Amino acid sequence: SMQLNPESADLRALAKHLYDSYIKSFPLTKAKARAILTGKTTDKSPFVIYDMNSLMMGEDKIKFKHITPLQEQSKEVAIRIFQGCQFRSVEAVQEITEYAKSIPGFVNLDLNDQVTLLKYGVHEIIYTMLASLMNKDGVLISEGQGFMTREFLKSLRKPFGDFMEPKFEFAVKFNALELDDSDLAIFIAVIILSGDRPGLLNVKPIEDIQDNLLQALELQLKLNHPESSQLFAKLLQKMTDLRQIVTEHVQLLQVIKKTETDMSLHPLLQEIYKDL
Ligand SMILES: O=C(O)CSc1nc(Cl)cc(Nc2cccc(OCCc3ccccc3)c2)n1
Repeated sequence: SMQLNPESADLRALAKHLYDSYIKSFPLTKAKARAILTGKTTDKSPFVIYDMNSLMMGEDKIKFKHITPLQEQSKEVAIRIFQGCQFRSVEAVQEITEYAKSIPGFVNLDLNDQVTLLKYGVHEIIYTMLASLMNKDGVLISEGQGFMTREFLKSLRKPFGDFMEPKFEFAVKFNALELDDSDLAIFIAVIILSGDRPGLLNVKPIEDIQDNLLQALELQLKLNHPESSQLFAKLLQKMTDLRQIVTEHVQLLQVIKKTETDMSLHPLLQEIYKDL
C-alpha cells in the first residue's frame, strides 16, 4: 500500500519542513556530533574530561560561554557539573520550544495546551537528543567543544554518580537503531504532540496533528531504512520507555532535593517537575 499519491507527497513535504526547522533550531545535529565522535570532522578535537585534573583544565579551556559566579565556583566538582547540566537543560527547553513553533498547527493550539505539551514533552526530547551526543565512552558538551567520559561521571560522589548512567543506557540501545536527523525531526514532533498529557483542554486537535506526524514518520522510516521493517514499532516502544526514564530522573532529583538541601534547583525546572 506504499503509493505515490498526493497524500504521500504531502507527507514527504511535512518531513522536509520538519527537517529544515530542526536544522535551524538545534545547532549541533546528530550528523555533526557523529563526525566529531568518529574524528571524521576537520574541526579541532573536543577537550576530553576523563579525570579530576582534566575537569579543572577543561573549565579553563572550554569556552562555556556562560557565567558561573564565585558562590557556584566555590561548590565541589559534583555540584558544578550538576549545575552545568541544569543550565544546559534550560537552554534545551528554549531550543525545543522554538522547534515546536515550526510544527504545522502547533501555534494555532490554545497557548495553555502549547505550554502543557512542552512541560510534559521537553525531558523526553532532551534524552532523545542527548543520545545523538553520546557513545559508549562519553558525551559531547558545550556544543561539541568538550567530551565528558561515562566513567568520570560514574565516579562522582553519591547521588551524583548515578544521574547520567540511565541516559547512557537509553542512548546505547537507541543509537543502535541508526536514526538520522531526518528521522529524529519527525520522531521529536510526534512526542511533543501527545494528546494524553494531563490538563489538556482540547485533545482532538493535538491527536489530529499527531496522527499526520505518525503517518509522515512511518513513510520516512520505510524510505530511509530498507534494512528494517520493525523500526516504526521499535520507536513507538522508545516513546513509552522515555516516560519511565523521566519518572526515574524526577525521583532522583527528589533524593537530591531532600538529602542535599544546600543546593539550588533552577526555578524553571522546578515548575516543570511540579507534576511529573
Ligand atoms: O554542554 C554544556 O555546557 C551543558 S551539558 C553538560 N553535561 C555535563 Cl555531564 C557537564 C556539563 N557541564 C560542566 C562540565 C564541566 C565542568 C563544569 O563546571 C562548571 C562550568 C564552568 C564554566 C566556566 C568556568 C568554570 C566552570 C560544568 N554540561
